[PDB]
Amino acid sequence: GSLVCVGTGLQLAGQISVLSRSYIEHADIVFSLLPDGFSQRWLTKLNPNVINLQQFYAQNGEVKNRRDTYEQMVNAILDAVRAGKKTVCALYGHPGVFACVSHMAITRAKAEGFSAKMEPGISAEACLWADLGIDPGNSGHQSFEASQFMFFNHVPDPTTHLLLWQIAIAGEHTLTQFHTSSDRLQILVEQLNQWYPLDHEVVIYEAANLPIQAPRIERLPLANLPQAHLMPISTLLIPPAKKLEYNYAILAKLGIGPEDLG
Amino acid sequence: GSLVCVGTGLQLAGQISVLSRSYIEHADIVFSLLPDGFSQRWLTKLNPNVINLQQFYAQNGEVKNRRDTYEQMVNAILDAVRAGKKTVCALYGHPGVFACVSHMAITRAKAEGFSAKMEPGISAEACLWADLGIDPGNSGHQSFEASQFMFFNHVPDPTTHLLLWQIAIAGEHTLTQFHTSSDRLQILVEQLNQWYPLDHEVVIYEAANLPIQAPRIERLPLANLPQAHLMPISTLLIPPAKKLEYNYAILAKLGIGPEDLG
Amino acid sequence: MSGLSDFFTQLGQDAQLMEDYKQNPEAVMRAHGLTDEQINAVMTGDMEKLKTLSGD
Amino acid sequence: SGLSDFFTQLGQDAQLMEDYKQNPEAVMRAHGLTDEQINAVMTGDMEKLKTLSGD
Ligand SMILES: C[S@@+](CC[C@H](N)C(=O)[O-])C[C@H]1O[C@@H](n2cnc3c(N)ncnc32)[C@H](O)[C@@H]1O
Ligand SMILES: C[S@@+](CC[C@H](N)C(=O)[O-])C[C@H]1O[C@@H](n2cnc3c(N)ncnc32)[C@H](O)[C@@H]1O
Ligand SMILES: [Zn+2]
Repeated sequence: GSLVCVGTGLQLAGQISVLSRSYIEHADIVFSLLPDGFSQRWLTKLNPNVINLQQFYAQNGEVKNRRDTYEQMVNAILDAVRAGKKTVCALYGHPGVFACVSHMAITRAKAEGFSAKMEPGISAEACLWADLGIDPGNSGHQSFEASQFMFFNHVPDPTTHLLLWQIAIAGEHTLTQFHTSSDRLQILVEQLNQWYPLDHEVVIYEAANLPIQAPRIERLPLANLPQAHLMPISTLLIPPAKKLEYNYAILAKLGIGPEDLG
Repeated sequence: GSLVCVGTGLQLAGQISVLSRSYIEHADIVFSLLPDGFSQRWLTKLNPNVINLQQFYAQNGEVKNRRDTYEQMVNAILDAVRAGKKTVCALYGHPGVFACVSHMAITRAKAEGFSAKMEPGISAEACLWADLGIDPGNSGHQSFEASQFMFFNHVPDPTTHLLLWQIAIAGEHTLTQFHTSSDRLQILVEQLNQWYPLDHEVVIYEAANLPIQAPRIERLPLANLPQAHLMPISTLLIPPAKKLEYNYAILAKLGIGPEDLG
Repeated sequence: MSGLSDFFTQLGQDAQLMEDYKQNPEAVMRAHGLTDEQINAVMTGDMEKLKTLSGD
Repeated sequence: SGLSDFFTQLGQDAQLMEDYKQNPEAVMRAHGLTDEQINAVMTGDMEKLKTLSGD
């Protein structure tokens, strides 16, 4: 058996790479995690032998640590590989960006002596640059999982675009809920206020998943974040709050100055 | 007329999105900036009406600021739009990542009252995560243009994966030629030593452009970077110098401890 | 039973249809047989309703 | 250019890609690549590959 993990992008049908679509078409079996039923139908027509990984999420009002869900997803994929199937995992976006199931399956597969590889796809970040007309080369960029930003020590560069992923579950430490509470978001606001004024404009971004759908690009002051409507697919963009300062020691050594910069 | 900018990804033929390929196929005219001649031939078979933007680059040691080059490229694109052509720009990777041409052309086109949009693509960064088996979400990530990192005060978070793009021309600017890579890179080394040990392992990465080609994934100590052979396509990855540590300050405000983390 | 799925899949991957749609959304949707209800949901951006009119 | 045609196919076709990975030399020979083209691939000499086509 073998494993290839591919991404389908965010937009239905059209945002998958040509090669990745081919991998899906030729697979013995496909394990899928897609944004909606429209995507699921599209995939089923590409390859009828699909297992929907969504089934491993909590159902019927049961409580479940998301770590256990991921483990079950990985076990399911590996079971197919071990059985001898040419297995493809089809995840939305990029299968290796803020996505542990792919990395976990590939690590485990290699360890068990199986061929495993990941094909890059178009991530939410990639969609954000296009939709907001931001070239991240301009002032740089940085990405953190919102909860990790809260639970561990991270310091953002406030001269650079800051992306907080999984903002909807920021601070939800049990890993069982799909939403956090307003009090948790308020704690995040106060934390971010080390670098960002309370009136600093931030953006709640959601890339469209359907061709007839416009992206969500909601601008609001940071202070209002705890009252905003956030969804699982929401990403928070925090534009720069501080102006660039010259690295005089380095400029001097390179023999250049502000004159010929910007 | 109208403008659509699309990305072709890094790999030949297969890394373009399905829809982006369709845009190229149906364009009145295509302006291209592609990695090699194999890619150029591929494009020509998709659509015979191609203008190669590479022609505008300075040759014969003639004087032309790379700002003037981009200006000429943009004018060529807009001239086609202004004339009435359904125009597509086909750029390697993601057309809006370190790509002043697309951003400029789209900005100007909109200002002149023309339809203009950008379709996301698979960037070098997207390829890096897949090739190296690194999830940016694991401990966060920061990306900067190497020169901007040197010129301006950007203090990295050493728990993250840090990418420095355009490492080959780190610190370069028209006047005063330290085209001694060794010289400029030693300055960068000394700068990074502010946060990273001299023996810290870094990675020079080059994504493959052909299907029969392996990526460059060269691991070396930071101290040895100034002696490395760097190419225009080279990106430098600086893995974390520190493991994540608990943010007891915020855990306190949340009313929890590390033991409570799910 | 409806043709919402078939339409969205085709529109998502075909640049000619995409450009036709952006030119005249309502005319293109009628030409593919979308109901007034479906077209209204698209135009008001009600994704939740669209997913109801497909056959979840 | 059969070389260019082959690379373009290989890059888009997952079946051919998997066949190639299983037996690179056999697939390359069957698709009509020369011994020097094959040698260039196996030695990873991208510079020469571009010489053996015209770019
Ligand atoms: C488990 S990660 C999956 C990311 C996916 N692999 C990718 O390449 O974007 C889920 C998070 O990705 C981001 N995300 C997912 N879908 C999104 C969308 N449509 N628009 C914006 N961000 C999105 C959000 O931060 C969300 O909480
Ligand atoms: C002008 S930017 C073009 C980036 C392109 N738009 C993208 O989406 O990757 C050029 C820089 O991108 C990166 N890059 C381009 N090609 C690359 C490759 N094959 N492997 C790694 N990095 C690459 C390098 O940092 C290089 O200096
Ligand atoms: Zn990034």
